[PDB]
Amino acid sequence: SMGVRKLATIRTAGEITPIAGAEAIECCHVDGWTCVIKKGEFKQGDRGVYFEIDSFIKEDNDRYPMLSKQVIDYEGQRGTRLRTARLRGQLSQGLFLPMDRFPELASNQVGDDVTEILGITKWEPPISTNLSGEILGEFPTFISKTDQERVQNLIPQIEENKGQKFEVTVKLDGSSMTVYRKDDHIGVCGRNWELRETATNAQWHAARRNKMIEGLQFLNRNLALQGEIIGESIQGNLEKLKGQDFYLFDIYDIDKAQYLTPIERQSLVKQLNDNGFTVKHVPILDDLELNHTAEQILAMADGPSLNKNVKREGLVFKRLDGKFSFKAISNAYLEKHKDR
Ligand SMILES: *P(=O)(O)OC[C@H]1O[C@@H](n2cnc3c(N)ncnc32)[C@H](O)[C@@H]1O
Repeated sequence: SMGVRKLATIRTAGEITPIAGAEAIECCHVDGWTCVIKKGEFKQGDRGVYFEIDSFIKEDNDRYPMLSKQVIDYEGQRGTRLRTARLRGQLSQGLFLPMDRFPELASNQVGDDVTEILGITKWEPPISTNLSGEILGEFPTFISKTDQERVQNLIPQIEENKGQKFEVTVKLDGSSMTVYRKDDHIGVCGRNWELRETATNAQWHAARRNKMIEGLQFLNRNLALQGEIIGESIQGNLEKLKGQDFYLFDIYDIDKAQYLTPIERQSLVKQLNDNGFTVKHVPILDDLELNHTAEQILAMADGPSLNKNVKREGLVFKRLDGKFSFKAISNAYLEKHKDR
């Protein structure tokens, strides 16, 4: 899992490759991403500011004239959402602009996060109805949130983890949910807040339904069960479920401030099942021994979801020690689902 989303960072041009039939543009590789650029705007090795997909860029026709026709209103401001595109057949994701367009970054170094100085914020799809409830309090500071870094941003890490084994799970398109025990308190959280129980709150309903609160009372340990709530009325319901349900993907050990490993998590899920508490888990694929490029990893992401008749969002890879994870989102999914 991870820190702040570095939406805009100083990165380096990698290989530049022609786009057949399109002499005014070319393909720039930037880490594990491919970005269409104007012909000659970069050469291999040049630095630039790379803005990832899901960046929302406030309207400014001087700095960002290439975005001018894509301006929308979003959370009260005018600007452009960057999203996946496919131009002269070339997949294109993000925006890469030369350093000389940013005189205020004259003193910066390759790798720097420039999101805040450039005023970039994150676009997200709208939240689903009964997933915001009354707030009890902050997302607990003693539990990690569930964000995962992208494979495209991890090129040296993927190389450094050659030979290491990963649990591979299907990435479900829902909302992150955490149900935890800390001493005398059991709480249910969404992605960012701890929620109050009401008749209408979806997370609480899913936690009562699968007896996972009872399961935590049984284990008698300070643990956060983290998973995806999916189903009807949640993010278009890709799985075509009836009703909603929680699918575990991680367990956080609150007292040790660490995740359980995949084998430790499997064992505890088995113990819960063995004692009548059936908490469902995200689909687990074959463990992978890593010996792969980012491209090769991305090529794995499309495939069957929980519902084997639909094409999945992607995959999450969790190293067997529980200390290194990342996501590989299916670019076919991003192409199909323009609201993603
Ligand atoms: P996505 O781009 O929303 O990034 C991380 C979130 O994915 C959710 N999630 C769904 N399925 C999984 C699996 N299999 N492993 C871990 N995380 C999963 C979480 O809500 C993350 O916050």
